[PDB]
Amino acid sequence: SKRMKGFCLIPQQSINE
Amino acid sequence: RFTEEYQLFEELGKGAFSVVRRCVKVLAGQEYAAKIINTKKLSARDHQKLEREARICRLLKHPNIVRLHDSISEEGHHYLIFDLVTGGELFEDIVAREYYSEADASHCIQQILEAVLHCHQMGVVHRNLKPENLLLASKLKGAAVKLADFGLAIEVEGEQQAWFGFAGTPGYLSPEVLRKDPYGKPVDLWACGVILYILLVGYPPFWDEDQHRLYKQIKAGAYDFPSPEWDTVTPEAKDLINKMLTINPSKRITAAEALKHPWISHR
Repeated sequence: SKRMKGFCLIPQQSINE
Repeated sequence: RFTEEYQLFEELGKGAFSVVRRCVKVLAGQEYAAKIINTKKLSARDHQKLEREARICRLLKHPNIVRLHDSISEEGHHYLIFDLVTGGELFEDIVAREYYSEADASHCIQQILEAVLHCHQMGVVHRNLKPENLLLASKLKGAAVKLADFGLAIEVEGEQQAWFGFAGTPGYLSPEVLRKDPYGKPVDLWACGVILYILLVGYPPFWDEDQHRLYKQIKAGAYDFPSPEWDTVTPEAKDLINKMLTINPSKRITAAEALKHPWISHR
């Protein structure tokens, strides 16, 4: 799972800030 | 005056040189989300980008697309009157639940696909689909999802491809955009593959803190379905992710085809 592997889902801005 | 017809209440959200506040259309008594943009902070070019986004929003009338009801220009301020959608972004809810059940992910992606299909039939390509700008009606399981933020959308002539520029969000970018090839509608279905992968396990298929290496991953379609979390995911979920994350844009599944896929149609 995401949590057990310490994976993160982090929001990203578009290229065009 | 804007304030003649609409009363402003609380801030709902905050952007660069923009706020979103709940508003009521006085005569109607109807509630809306008012995106208030400070046009004093925008050049002519960026004013015109805003008027283009509004015009594309006006083209699109669909239960899974945030409806723009009005567009008003005043001294220093532009007001975009949208549907009031208070469930917050898909992104936040995936982080809160960690991942979605196949039943909840399937109902979610089916609505996204109807919305994308409608965009594609109208000759509009979003270019920037992601959980960050998909809005939920509520925090309840099975809640209706709507596409938002047509600020990077383009118009295509039929199935004709062209180079429409380098734009979108790094982790969701299509291989054809990263190659600088002429592109069209299929870039949205690549983004749908990324969104579907995130929905089922709560992390993205492509990532490296080095953007060059992130881009090499995408261009090479280097993702997998690691154990143990993907072991209990159906082969049909994986098959639909695979047909969306197809590097060749002509072989990649379309919105219309995705809606016929057994994982969508045979619940």
